[PDB]
Amino acid sequence: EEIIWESLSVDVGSQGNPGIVEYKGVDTKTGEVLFEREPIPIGTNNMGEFLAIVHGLRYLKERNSRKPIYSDSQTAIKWVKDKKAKSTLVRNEETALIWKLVDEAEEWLNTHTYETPILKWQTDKWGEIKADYGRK
RNA sequence: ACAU
DNA sequence: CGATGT
Ligand SMILES: [K+]
Ligand SMILES: [K+]
Ligand SMILES: [K+]
Ligand SMILES: [Mg+2]
Ligand SMILES: [Mg+2]
Repeated sequence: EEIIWESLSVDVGSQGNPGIVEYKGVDTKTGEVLFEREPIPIGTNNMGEFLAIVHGLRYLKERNSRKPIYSDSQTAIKWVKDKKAKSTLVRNEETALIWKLVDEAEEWLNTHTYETPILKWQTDKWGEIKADYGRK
């Protein structure tokens, strides 16, 4: 502890897993929604959590912001660190769109630099991350 | 077991 | 109850 309030918080929302995936980023202090991705018809929770972090990195870099990013996803934080999303989701026609976005997110990571700290939101201590969809 |  | 991941 404690919370770094000067930060961006991201989270995925889904209908089914695998299922319809969306994500959003919010100002941790105020909850102001800063970006929201259009729903993707089929994806996994972890793909969406991964895309949300990468989008946050791109959003902050474009704005010359040094704020950290909070995510509640152990998996996606590691995938971003590794620059490699190790998803089990079948690559087929139904999943082509999500897999294109994930491939493109990995590609951006491998062609850009950033100093943004990517931090674990401590749900057990602090409650739900501020970007949560409130579906559970 | 942990995190979603 | 189920699924995605380390
Ligand atoms: K939720
Ligand atoms: K959670
Ligand atoms: K499990
Ligand atoms: Mg989450
Ligand atoms: Mg959530």
